[PDB]
Amino acid sequence: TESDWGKRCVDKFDIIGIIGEGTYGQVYKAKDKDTGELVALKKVRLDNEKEGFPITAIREIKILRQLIHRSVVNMKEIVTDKQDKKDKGAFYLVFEYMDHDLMGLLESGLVHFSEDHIKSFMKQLMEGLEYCHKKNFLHRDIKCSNILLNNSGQIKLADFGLARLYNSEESRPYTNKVITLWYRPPELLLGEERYTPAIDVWSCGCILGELFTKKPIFQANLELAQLELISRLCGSPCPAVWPDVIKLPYFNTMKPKKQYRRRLREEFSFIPSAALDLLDHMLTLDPSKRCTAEQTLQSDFLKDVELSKMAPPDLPHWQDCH
Amino acid sequence: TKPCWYWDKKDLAHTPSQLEGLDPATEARYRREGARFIFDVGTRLGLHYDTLATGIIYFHRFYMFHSFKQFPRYVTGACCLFLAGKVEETPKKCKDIIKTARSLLNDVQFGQFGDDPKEEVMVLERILLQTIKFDLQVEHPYQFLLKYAKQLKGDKNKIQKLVQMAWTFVNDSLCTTLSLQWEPEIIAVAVMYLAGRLCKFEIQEWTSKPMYRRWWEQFVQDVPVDVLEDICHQILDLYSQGKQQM
Ligand SMILES: CN(C)C/C=C/C(=O)Nc1ccc(O[C@@H]2CCC[C@@H](Nc3ncc(Cl)c(-c4c[nH]c5ccccc45)n3)C2)cc1
Repeated sequence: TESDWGKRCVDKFDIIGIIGEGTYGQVYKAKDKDTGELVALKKVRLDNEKEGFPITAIREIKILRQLIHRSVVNMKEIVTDKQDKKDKGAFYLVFEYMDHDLMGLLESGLVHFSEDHIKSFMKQLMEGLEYCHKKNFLHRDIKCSNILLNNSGQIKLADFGLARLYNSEESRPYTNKVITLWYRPPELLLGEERYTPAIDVWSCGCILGELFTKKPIFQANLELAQLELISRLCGSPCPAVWPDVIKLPYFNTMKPKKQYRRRLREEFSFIPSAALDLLDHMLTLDPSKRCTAEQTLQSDFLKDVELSKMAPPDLPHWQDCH
Repeated sequence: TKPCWYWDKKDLAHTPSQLEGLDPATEARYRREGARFIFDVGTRLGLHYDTLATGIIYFHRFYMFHSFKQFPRYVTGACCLFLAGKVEETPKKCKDIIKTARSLLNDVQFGQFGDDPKEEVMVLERILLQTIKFDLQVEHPYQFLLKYAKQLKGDKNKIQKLVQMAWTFVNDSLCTTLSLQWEPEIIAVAVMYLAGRLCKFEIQEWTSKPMYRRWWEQFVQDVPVDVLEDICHQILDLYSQGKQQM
């Protein structure tokens, strides 16, 4: 019965070096002096905080202490600085140290995933995502930089800074701007606030399309130009394929330069057919017909994926610095 | 995985305040003044029932690990209400919690905050988060009082009177250490059993088993009537000495 967080001090970890710029504070890599397990520390500074402990971190803790899954990043414990009241010091969130993220391995140009690499990766990403949606949680930042991958071949969702609950009984309003523009679905680009968990399925659809292209499918800087690029591939939104597209605030405002036809299977034919089937069902403009997380696990491209009989990828062991 | 946030009746007699010499009667008074301080300061600020109870639960849990002789209660009560506001998505500025605290405490009581009251509450947020082990999510008996009473079919006026009187009993149970003793589900069931006796209502006559006397066994599981009698006795003790009106 030692699940008491906040008491253990940070000196029990030997900091090796910074690994990135976090939301609240810098993120450090360290090894545990008691178990030798490499970890990562998310610093949460309190001194000179207008409202004290950041409320954004309070939300992440409330959620992480409810998400126990192989594919969801797990928070081991929370350690503090050296104390001794009337002293200043920060808190540190402890996570298991993943070796790589997705956005890096594809930019690295040194990696390339076969069809069995992608099947097992998407498999873990969808199973962990179905576990979150069933718990009535919405991740709102799914992207390449938020998909961590260790050298074992195990995929994990990364950070839930923008996660929230979801009332499945009765629809209630939520926050609009949430996801990075490259992975944001159309309904968010048109100003929907009563959106469903379908906003993640879209962002995951770009992850699948990015594994076969090594480059984001949609790359724009403004929401209007983003809707232009999406329509050029998925087709233009209109009531024929989306009965409620007329109800969106920016519908008539953000009209594509043309009325495009869906040529998705045309530009992505080098992809296997089963993967193209799942890609098509994940990039359907109408969220009411967009497949749920469970329906992707039932597709032909992932139904028979056995994770135990999977070979580890050709992942580099030489992390590019340190 | 999850910490245990419940104590025996013997565990509640050896609190850190009991060890440092404070008597049980005075500690019982320190918890009432603290709970009702959080309640009033939150009411004047427009906070609702799920936020006030969460802060009061942090207050009762805090003094399970620390003594009143080391931490002023009104200071901790303000820090608990300040945290619960951010935990329950209804945050109130630290400046507003102080401006409301001085309008409710006299010079002696507000003297607990010192020269810089805001700075004395910000620092206590560090130890409060460590004392509760970053276990922010808390359920309360109010939500269960509603759901349990909603499945009751019968006299509309009688059922409604049963709920509102039990609602006050839950407002009072926060003044005791019941939250430190039983799950909120058992507290919501207990206040209904107590309200049913004072109102002379046959609660089983409004369920699916009118012949089954233990009407509650369809809401919670494995709770003998003796446990309910214990919660009722502790709640009625607040009403002793004319401390409140029924
Ligand atoms: C050429 N070149 C470009 C130059 C050299 C540069 C560089 O890169 N350096 C470095 C970087 C980075 C690093 O790292 C790696 C990456 C990938 C993934 C990872 N993993 C992981 N694990 C765990 C955890 Cl917790 C995590 C997280 C979550 N979140 C966050 C936030 C922030 C940060 C973090 C993080 N992650 C590992 C390390 C090192």
